[PDB]
Amino acid sequence: KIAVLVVIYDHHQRELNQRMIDIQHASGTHVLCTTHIHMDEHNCLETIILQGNSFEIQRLQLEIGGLRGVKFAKLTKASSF
Amino acid sequence: SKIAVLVVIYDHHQRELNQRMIDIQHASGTHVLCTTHIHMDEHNCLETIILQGNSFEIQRLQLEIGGLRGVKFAKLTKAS
Amino acid sequence: KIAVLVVIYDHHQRELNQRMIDIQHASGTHVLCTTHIHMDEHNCLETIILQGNSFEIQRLQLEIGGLRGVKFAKLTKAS
Amino acid sequence: ESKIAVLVVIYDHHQRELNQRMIDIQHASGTHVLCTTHIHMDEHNCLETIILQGNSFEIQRLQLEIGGLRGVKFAKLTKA
Ligand code: NI
Ligand code: NI
Ligand code: NI
Ligand code: NI
Repeated sequence: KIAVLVVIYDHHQRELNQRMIDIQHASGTHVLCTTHIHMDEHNCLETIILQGNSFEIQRLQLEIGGLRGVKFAKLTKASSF
Repeated sequence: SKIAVLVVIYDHHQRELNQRMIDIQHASGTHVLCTTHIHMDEHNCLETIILQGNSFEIQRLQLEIGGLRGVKFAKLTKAS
Repeated sequence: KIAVLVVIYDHHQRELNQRMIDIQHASGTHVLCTTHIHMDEHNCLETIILQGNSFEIQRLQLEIGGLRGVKFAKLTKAS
Repeated sequence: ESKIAVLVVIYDHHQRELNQRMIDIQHASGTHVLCTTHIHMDEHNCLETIILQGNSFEIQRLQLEIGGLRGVKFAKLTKA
């Protein structure tokens, strides 16, 4: 079910956005959309909203967080009434 | 003055709700940098609210929003 | 097919965001997501991304642009 | 002075170099990108809405540069 992955990454790191986008189109999760803002000169905050099973999400998190330049990849997950 | 995301799911039919949050956030003295809304279905929205301020005002905004009639879910993510 | 509605609205106007949300859930179009930023003290910029047929989109535009406080609602459409 | 605009792009993310090139064009641009939202339409198509801010010439120009790129399928500018 539905979740948000909050990522903070470098900015100065190159081909990182390209590699993140690559991962998401690849992922078995359905990534509804991602928003990015500029945190400061050196840092970027990106909020990914996705749907899927708990393995596919957990995997997509380890994948992104594993990229070099991704400083931080926390995950919020919600299930139901 | 740190940054955090606030993930909320709520029923948009609880009238008063949406505007009340807008009011709580203006009051807050945390600035909402930007926000992304997803209309999940007839009765459920997901907002991700990227915001910035002192860590007490952020702690508080969650405290306030989470308890509102019509808010089903509200988790805060600190950038630290 | 896919499109984006860029809306600039008041901010000081009340129950406007609540009325916008209401419309979209309502719309026959499928609204994928909407992002808002603060433009200044008095103005808000909201970018709605939606999928649907050209009548449903054209309707959703007129509906939103009609609301009081919506200063401006341009539309981008792609085949 | 310094106006605001949204730039809607559709592009193929498999054209490697493309994404990074746009990041570069925008840094150079001397328009500051306030924020941006990306939707993965399918295997080969992304839609970015890029909210940005700067002098109307630099904006004009960013469209002009981005629109022409190998891999960009669509690029329309909306002035505020
Ligand atoms: Ni506000
Ligand atoms: Ni909604
Ligand atoms: Ni940048
Ligand atoms: Ni994409």
